[PDB]
Amino acid sequence: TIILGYGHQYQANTEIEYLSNWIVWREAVPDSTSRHKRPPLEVLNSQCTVIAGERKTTVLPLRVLSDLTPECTEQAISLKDYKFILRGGSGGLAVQVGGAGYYDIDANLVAKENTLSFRGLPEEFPLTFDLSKQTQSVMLKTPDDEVPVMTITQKGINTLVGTAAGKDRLIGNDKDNTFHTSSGGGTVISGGGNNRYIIPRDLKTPLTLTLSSNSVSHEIFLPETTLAELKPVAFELSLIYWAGNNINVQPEDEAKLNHFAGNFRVHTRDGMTLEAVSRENGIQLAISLCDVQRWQAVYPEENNRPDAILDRLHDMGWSLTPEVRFQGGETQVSYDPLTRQLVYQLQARYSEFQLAGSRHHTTAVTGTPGSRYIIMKPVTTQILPTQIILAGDNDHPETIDLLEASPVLVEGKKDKNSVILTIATIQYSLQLTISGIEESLPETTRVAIQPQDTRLLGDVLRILPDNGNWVGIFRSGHTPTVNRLENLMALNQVMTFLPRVSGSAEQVLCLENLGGVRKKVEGELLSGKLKGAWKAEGEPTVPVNISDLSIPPYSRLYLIFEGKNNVLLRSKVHAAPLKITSAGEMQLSERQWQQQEHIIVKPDNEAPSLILSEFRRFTISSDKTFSLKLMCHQGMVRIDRRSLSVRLFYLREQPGIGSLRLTFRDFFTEVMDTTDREILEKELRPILIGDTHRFINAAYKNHLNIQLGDGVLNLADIVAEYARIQKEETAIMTTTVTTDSGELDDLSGRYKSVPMARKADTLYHLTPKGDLQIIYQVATKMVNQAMIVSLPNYRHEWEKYNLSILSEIPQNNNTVVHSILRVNGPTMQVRTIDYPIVSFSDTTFINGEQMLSYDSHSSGRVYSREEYMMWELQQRVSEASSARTQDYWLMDAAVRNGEWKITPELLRHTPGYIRSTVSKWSRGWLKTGTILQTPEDRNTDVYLTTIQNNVFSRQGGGYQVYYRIDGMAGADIADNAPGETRCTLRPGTCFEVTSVDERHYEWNIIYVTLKTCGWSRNGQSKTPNGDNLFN
Repeated sequence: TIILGYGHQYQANTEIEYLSNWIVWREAVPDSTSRHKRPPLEVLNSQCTVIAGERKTTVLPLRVLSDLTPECTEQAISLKDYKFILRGGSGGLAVQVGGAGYYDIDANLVAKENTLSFRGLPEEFPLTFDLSKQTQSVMLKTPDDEVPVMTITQKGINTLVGTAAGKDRLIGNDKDNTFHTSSGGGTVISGGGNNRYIIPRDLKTPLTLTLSSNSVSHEIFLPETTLAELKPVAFELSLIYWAGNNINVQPEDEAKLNHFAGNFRVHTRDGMTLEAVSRENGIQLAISLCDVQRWQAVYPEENNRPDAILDRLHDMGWSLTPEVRFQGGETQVSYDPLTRQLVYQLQARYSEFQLAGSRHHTTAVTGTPGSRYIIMKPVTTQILPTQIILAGDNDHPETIDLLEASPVLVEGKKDKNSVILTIATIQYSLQLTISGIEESLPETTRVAIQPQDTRLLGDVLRILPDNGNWVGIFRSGHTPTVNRLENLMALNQVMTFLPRVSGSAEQVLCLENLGGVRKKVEGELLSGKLKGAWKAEGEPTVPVNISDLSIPPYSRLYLIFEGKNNVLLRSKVHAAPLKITSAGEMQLSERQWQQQEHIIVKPDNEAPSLILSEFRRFTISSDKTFSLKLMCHQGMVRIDRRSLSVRLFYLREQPGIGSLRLTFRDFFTEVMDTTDREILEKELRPILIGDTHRFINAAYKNHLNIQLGDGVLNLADIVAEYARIQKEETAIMTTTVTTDSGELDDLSGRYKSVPMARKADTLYHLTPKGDLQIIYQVATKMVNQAMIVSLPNYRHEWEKYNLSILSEIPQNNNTVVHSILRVNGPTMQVRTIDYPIVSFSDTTFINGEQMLSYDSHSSGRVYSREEYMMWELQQRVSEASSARTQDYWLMDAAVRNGEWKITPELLRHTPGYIRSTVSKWSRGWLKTGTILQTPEDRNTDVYLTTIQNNVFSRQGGGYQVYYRIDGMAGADIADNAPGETRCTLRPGTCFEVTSVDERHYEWNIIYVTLKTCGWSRNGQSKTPNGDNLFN
C-alpha cells in the first residue's frame, strides 16, 4: 500500500538584509518594490512516479476532491495539472484516484486484476469513464464552467470501480471487465468478453446494463439482495424489484437476445444463482444453483431441506433449470424438474443420513460404504416411493434404520434384484425400495427393525418368496388405543388437555420418544386421576410417579386415566445430560451433539478437546466481539463456584434455532469457589479481566478453544467479557419495562418509545426464567450498537402486558419507516406504517424455542391488516404450531391462581372462534363490509382454544365455515371445567363481516373474519335459505 502526496520542488529566491540595529546579516525575501524581483517561492516540478514490484500494489494519493465544498473544489482545481506516473507489476495494481491531476497508469497485462477506483470522489458525483479510451478527462461541473479536474491515461485496467452513489456511466473493453457500480443508477455498457457486475441494493435511479453484440457472458452479483426481493418476470433478463428501482438489462440488438442463454448468471445473497435458459418462446431466468448454507443463514426460522426450498421457490413463481443443484452441506442434492426426482449423493463414510419422503418428488439416495440411513417417520399421505442404493464393501456394511420411523407393519417384496419394503405406522405408510449398485443385494446389510431386533439383509431375503411377493416381516404387538399422542420433541411447558368421555371411562395418553436420548418428563397433574402406566397386554397397570418419568430412547409409554373427569397435565421434558470425563480429542458428529441439550465436561485428570462437527453458530452481527458481548448480556454465560456454563445457539435444517448448553465443571481454581460473596468476586474480577489464565484450572489451560464447525470459541474470552459485563452492571443499552411502565384500535394501552433508530432486523429472546429480551440494533453504521428492551417475568405475566413499543427504521432514500411492536403472548405482532401504507406481520415462539429472528429484507409481499389477520385463521384450521403455542400459553394463564378460571383480563388478548356447518353455501354471496348478527338463540358459545378442545375439527356433513371475532370484550363466559375455554356471546350481536375467503370451496371449507358492533338492530339472524348460523 502506497499513499502519495503532491510534492513540488521549490526554488527559494532570497536576499541579504542587514539588520543595522544588531549589525548582523540575515536571509530575507526579495523586495517586491525594488525594481523587478523573482518570486520568493517558485515551483519547478509537479510530478510523482511509483514503480511497482512483483506483488500486488495499491496506490492511494491524497484525496483533494472529497466533496463539493468550495474550498475543496478550489484545491482540486489548483492541482489538476499534477502528474502521477504509476507502473504496475505482475502481481497487480489498484489505483484509487485522489480527485485531481494527470494520471498515467501503466498496468501489466499479465496481471489478473488491475483496478481503477473512483470511490474517493464526492459521494454523489456523475462519473463518465470509458475503458476503451486510452486518454480521458473527468470533468468537474463548476458554476458557469466545466473544469477537467482529472486526466487519466490508462493501460491494462479491467476492474473499473465507480463512485459511491453517483449517476455513473461506465464502458468496458473488448476483454474481461469487472464493474463495481454505484448505488445511484446510471448506465453500464460492457463490450466484448466475459463481464462481471457487482451492483448494490436501494438504487436511487434505475440502472441499465447494455450487453454488447461482441460480449460473450455476463455475471451479476447482488451482495445485498435476496431472491424474495426480486419479481419473477418472464421473457426478460431484467432484474425487477418488488420495492425499489430495478436493473434494466437489455441487449444492443433485441434480435440476438437468445444468444445469452447459459451465458447470463445472477448471483444473489442468500445463495441463489439464477441462469438464463432458452424456452418455448424466448429467454427466461431460471434457478440453477442453491447454497443451502447461505439460504439457511438468511432464513434460520424456516425448513431448509431441499424439498422445502423447492416448495418455497415454486410458491414464489420461480422457474427451474433442467438440472438444479443444492450445494453445501454433507451431500450434493440434484433435482430434475422434468421427472420430479431428487437424488442425494454421499461422500463422507460413516455419515448418518436422515431419509424423508415427500408428496411432490421421488427420492433416491446413493450411499457410501459403511453408512447409516435413518428412515424418518411418515407424517403425510401419498408419499412417493423412495430408493436406497448401497455400496457393498463387505468390510464396512451399511445399515438401514427404522427405529425413528416407529414401524407397525413391515411387508417385503422382491422385484428385479431389489427388496421393496413398506413401512406403515398406525396412521401413515411409506414405500421404500432397497437396491444394490452392482446388480446384487449385499447380504451383510443390517436392517434395524427394533432396538433389540437387528436383522441381516440376507436373512430378510431368504424368507422373501419370489412368487407371492408380499409377506410380513414385522408386526408390532397389541397396544391400547391412543386417544392422544404427544411427542416429546416439544421440550417443556406443554399443556395437555384430555376432555372427559361419556362411557369409555378410560383415556390413554401416549408419550413417544423418537430420538436416541433418554427423556425425563417432569409432569404435574392438575385434573383427573392416573391409573398407572401400561406394561403389557394382559397384566395390571403399573403405578408410576408423575413427578418424574424416564422414557427410554425409541420407546413409548401409555398412561391410563379415568374417563369421568377432564385430564389436564403440565409436563416438563428434559433430555439426560451427556457426561464427558475422558481426555484427548472429543469429536461429536452433527447428529451426536444435535441430539443432546446439555453436555457436562468433568475431567478425571485432564480436560478433553471438544469438536462439534458442522456447528454453525447463530449470530445477528458479523462482529465476533460484539456478538460475544451481546451473548454475555443475554445471560448465556453463567459462573457458579468453579463451574463455567455456556449456552450456544446454532442454525439447523429443521425449522427454528437450536440450543445447546455446555458446562465445564471445575473450570476455575479453588479461589473462585467463594462466588457466594460479592466482594470477593469483585476483587477477583480485575484479575479475571487482565490475566484470565491465573484462575483457570491447569487441566483446562490447553483446552480453552472449542471447535464449532468452521469457527472457534475460546472460554477465556467468554470469562473475561462476562467479568467485564458484571463490572459494568454494578455499546449495549438495556430498558427494563414493567406492566405499569410507559406513557399512555388494538393499541389501547401504554406506549414506550425506543430511544434510538433501529435496523431492519430484530431478535426476540425468552430466557428460562420467562424474561422477554427484545433486541434492537442501532442504525448507525460506523459503530455497532444494540438496545435491549427487557420484560422481566413476561411468561408468567403476559396477560397483564398491553403496551406497545414504537421504533423507527431509516431507509437509504432518506425516508423513515414507522414500526409498532405489540406483545401478544408468544406472538410478536409488528405493524409497519409507511407514509397509509400499513403492513402486518408476526412471529411466534414454538416448541420451546427461546430465540426468534425476524429480518425485514426477507419477504417480497406486503400484507395488510385484513390479509395478515386472515392468515391466522388458515393456520388455525391447519393447526399450525403458532396456534398450538397460543393455546398452551392461554391454558397456562388460565391457572395462574391455581384453579381454572377464564378471567376478563384474558378476554382482551383472546380472539374468538366459531365453527359452523351450512347446508349450502352460495359463492360470492358474502362480501366484505356486510353485517351479520346472531339469531334469537339463548347464547352462542365462543371458544378461545380450538386446537385440542375438539371444537374445530370437521363435524357433520356439508360446507364448513370458520369464524374469528376481533373483539370479545363484554362477553360473559360460562362455568368451565378445568381445561376448557368457552365464552357465551350475547344474542343479537352485530358482526361486521370482513375479508371473506373461499379458496377451499372445492374442499367444502369457507373462511370468514368478523368485527363486533353494538346493538345495530340489523343484519341476518337466520340467514337466507335456511342454514341457521351460530347454532
